[PDB]
Amino acid sequence: APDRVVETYAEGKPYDLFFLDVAGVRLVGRKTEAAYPGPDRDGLPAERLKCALVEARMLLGVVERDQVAEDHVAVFHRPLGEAEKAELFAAAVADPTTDLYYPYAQLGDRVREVTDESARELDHAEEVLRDHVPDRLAELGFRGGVAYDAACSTGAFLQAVGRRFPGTRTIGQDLSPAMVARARTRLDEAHCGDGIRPAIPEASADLVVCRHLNAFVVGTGQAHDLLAAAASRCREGGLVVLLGHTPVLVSSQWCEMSGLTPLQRSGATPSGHALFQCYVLRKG
Amino acid sequence: GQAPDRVVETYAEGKPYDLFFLDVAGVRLVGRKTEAAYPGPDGLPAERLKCALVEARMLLGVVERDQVAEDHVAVFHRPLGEAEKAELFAAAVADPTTDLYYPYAQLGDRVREGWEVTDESARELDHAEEVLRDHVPDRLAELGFRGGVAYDAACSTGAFLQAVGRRFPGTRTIGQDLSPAMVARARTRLDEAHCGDGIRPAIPEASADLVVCRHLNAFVVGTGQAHDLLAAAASRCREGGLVVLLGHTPVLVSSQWCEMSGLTPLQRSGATPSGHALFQCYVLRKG
Ligand SMILES: Nc1ncnc2c1ncn2[C@@H]1O[C@H](CS)[C@@H](O)[C@H]1O
Ligand SMILES: Nc1ncnc2c1ncn2[C@@H]1O[C@H](CS)[C@@H](O)[C@H]1O
Repeated sequence: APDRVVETYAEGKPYDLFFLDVAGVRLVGRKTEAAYPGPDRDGLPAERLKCALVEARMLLGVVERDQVAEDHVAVFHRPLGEAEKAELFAAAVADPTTDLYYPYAQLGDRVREVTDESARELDHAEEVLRDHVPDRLAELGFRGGVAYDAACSTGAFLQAVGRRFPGTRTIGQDLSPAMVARARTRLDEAHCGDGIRPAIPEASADLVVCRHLNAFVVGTGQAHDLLAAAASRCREGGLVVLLGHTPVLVSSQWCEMSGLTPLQRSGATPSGHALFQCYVLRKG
Repeated sequence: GQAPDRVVETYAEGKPYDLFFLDVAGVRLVGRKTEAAYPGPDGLPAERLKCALVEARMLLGVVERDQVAEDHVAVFHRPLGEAEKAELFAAAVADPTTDLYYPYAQLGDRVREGWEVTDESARELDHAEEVLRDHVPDRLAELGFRGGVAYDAACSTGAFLQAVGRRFPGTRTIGQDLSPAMVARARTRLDEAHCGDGIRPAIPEASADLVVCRHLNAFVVGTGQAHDLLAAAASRCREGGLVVLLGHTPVLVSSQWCEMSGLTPLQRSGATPSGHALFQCYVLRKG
């Protein structure tokens, strides 16, 4: 018999309901505090953090049907055992094409600050991801060139990419001038301005990074406009990378309709204990 | 293996309630309801009518993912060929357990926007339910229904419950409807007809052999109201009895919620004898 998971709009968090499309089977989970950056060691337990990471223990069951109503979102599912959760979660870790998405990230009222500690906070929450992406870009054929970060933040991420591919020109852009001030110490080039006004000519970058198309940063319409803005900077055959601390607001299906063929959709921690969103797309 | 497509319905002017899902062969298909060939298929062309009927031509593709946004709902899907739709639609016709539902029926503005019922208006409703009247009584016989007390919580003109009372003679037909103009017409068709909100059922608790609900649907009630009314109507059904959910407009209660409430679905959709059309027809056994 099926079960129902609910997130109300007034005080619930619809953006915490994630879907995992594994092996033609859709699973539903509720994101909680994840073990960050790695799993609990033998004698030292890992710290918890609300971040991009999902783990098997946050899975709920096998999605049968949803019902989006006036004041809440409901997902009907058949519950999964703890061992069944881990095995299906492992199959998603073994397949980076697995989509991890949050279909209700723009529902509810909850979705409706640059300091020295605030820059350190987001840099820490993106660590498990700075460790993953540059190596994974090498395995996907990235050879270097011009790397464009449309919302570079401190610039630590794009700098990590430029370290992995020596000779890559790192060009950052951020809306916050406090962000740009820091990013100029880590990047060859950092511009102050909204991503909707890109600072580089079109089709001039071999890698475009988008970390701002996400819940609590932009709305749905804006995220799709900024996606078309950042991707217009990518040359043909180049790579577009979408990820984020908070749920990405664009689907990989929309990217495919935009001519951005997904090469991978999610990534896992080296231990395999967690999954996160990591869309790597090839512009056609 | 097909690059996706997108079907959109806006809340302000679109019709999200017209997007239907077909859960056939362990996969979800998406379609948009248009005017169906009613009551039967076409060498004379049948009349077209917005009703409970969906046809294979109304399918769009295989659901990949949806995105319920602030001002619209989108469904990403791989489009199906016309021959492919009929093949999958025929497999749904051949399995009345196929769930046909409208998961966005309670979203949008159109579903948010008198004393007299004329003779022609009563004719209008009975005609829209004719395919449904021809099907359920014969289908309820094949599912073990032997008779007793048949309670219709929103009997409307009463013609539907009268059809049931004819397939199973000796059954006491109890009607109820919010509208007093409905009750007056249903009194001429049923053993008794009561005026009142189905949230206050006019029939003893846990005493009916069959409960019919045509009011748990879009444009009739809200979502929370539909669930409260379902609880009230099913509460009149005796253990082991049958509860039937159906509607001219999309049914607002999920089959999964019926199973959570002790109502085991024996079938979820029905098909015209021609097999050309499908419609929602939940038959639930109470435990
Ligand atoms: N529309 C936009 N264009 C460029 N950068 C943006 C942005 N919206 C947010 N950001 C930038 O993205 C970073 C992570 S939230 C943050 O440093 C913010 O300044
Ligand atoms: N809350 C309610 N209780 C009983 N009947 C209701 C109702 N809401 C609508 N109805 C009745 O159901 C029928 C739907 S086509 C219609 O004849 C209306 O009078």
